[PDB]
Amino acid sequence: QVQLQESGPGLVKPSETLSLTCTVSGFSLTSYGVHWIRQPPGKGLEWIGVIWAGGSINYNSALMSRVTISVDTSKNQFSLKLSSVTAADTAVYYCARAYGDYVHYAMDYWGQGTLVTVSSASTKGPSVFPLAPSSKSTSGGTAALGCLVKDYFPEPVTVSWNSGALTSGVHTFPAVLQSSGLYSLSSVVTVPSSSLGTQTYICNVNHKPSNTKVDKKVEPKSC
Amino acid sequence: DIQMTQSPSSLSASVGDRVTITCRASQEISGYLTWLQQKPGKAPKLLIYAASTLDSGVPSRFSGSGSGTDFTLTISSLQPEDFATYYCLQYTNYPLTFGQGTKLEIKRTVAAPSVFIFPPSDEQLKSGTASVVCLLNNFYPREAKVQWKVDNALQSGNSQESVTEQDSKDSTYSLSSTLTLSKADYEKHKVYACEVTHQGLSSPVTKSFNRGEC
Ligand code: NA
Ligand code: NA
Ligand code: NA
Ligand code: NA
Ligand code: NA
Ligand code: NA
Ligand code: NA
Repeated sequence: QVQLQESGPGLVKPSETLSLTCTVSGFSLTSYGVHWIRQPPGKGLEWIGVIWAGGSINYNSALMSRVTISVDTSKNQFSLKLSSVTAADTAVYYCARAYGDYVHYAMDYWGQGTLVTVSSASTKGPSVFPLAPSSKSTSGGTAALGCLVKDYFPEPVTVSWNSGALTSGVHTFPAVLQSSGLYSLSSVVTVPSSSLGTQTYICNVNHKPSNTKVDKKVEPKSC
Repeated sequence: DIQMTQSPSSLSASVGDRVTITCRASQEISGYLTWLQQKPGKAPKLLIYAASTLDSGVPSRFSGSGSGTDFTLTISSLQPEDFATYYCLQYTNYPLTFGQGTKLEIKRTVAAPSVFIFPPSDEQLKSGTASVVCLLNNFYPREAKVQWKVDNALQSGNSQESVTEQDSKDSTYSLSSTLTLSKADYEKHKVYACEVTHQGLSSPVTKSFNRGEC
């Protein structure tokens, strides 16, 4: 099964060099290569370049002077270096499998992408607070509960519930900027209102840029 | 560079409708045109390559045609899970270039929100801040009026809203309104209420609590 997995730094200071790897499995590096694509948040896609199975490289000429692409076939990993980065280079960076000849340069399977934020500011891990279920969050047999994930930088944070066992009815809202310049989001989930005294609910927050992992138990309130 | 021009840039349709998205290339790209689907939060997924070839596993309601400079993506019976942004991509000429994307939004019937409210947690109060969260769950259309009333006084300037993307199964939205006060400000009032007005509600619904009662 074809798999591509990007790995990046999260936060990069301006004018420094961004360094990304893409680790692959499930296909022959003598027959496939990878493209590098990026997507600024909320915008379209921009092809960066491609490295081919024999080592041939093609660049987006707009970025070519700052781009370096390579392969280490012993590690099954490709890499992209982008030098002298600025806020214009903040984006999700994807790698995608490459095949073709000299007339077509096709791509099929993408990795899930890694968000690179270019900022002078320093990273900050979130504070996680319970959104407690109560009669005020109960309609009939359904109760809502959640986690407020507050005051972090940069994006993203990931949120699971009960280590991935609770997925039905989860809404993790898009993050919002606060006037402090830090992000904030909520993850909510609806559960059976009769389960509040028999099932423990724990949100799992991971903020990779600050190497912060929080598990918060959400206990009910009495109103 | 070959400029890829997609139209329309956004598009709303009902479940079951036939929808058509076109891509125009500034130069002849023969048949080397791929269509991609990007669902919110996820990476683009390959739908069609070589203008008309469905990828293994793609539903048959997707279809692609065109040659030269003018290409079309067709969904013959729009399904709720087809909510996404769709991109065309030419790949006969370096640099590879994408269209600007078509965001496909699903029209569904009006659906009322379920309204939930959360008092601030003791942990946060101990740190000097009080966030109050009002939740509108699984509603349609997106337009909603959420008003914070504190002791029957309408608030402004101290709340923020967040809305999810359309649900891939029932096409609804959810929304959060977050009122944030300092602990000192929070402790100056008793009743915290959010009042919700929405097309699906026959009259506005208020969810509230008294500070310190929970
Ligand atoms: Na780096
Ligand atoms: Na583009
Ligand atoms: Na041209
Ligand atoms: Na706080
Ligand atoms: Na709408
Ligand atoms: Na969403
Ligand atoms: Na109403």
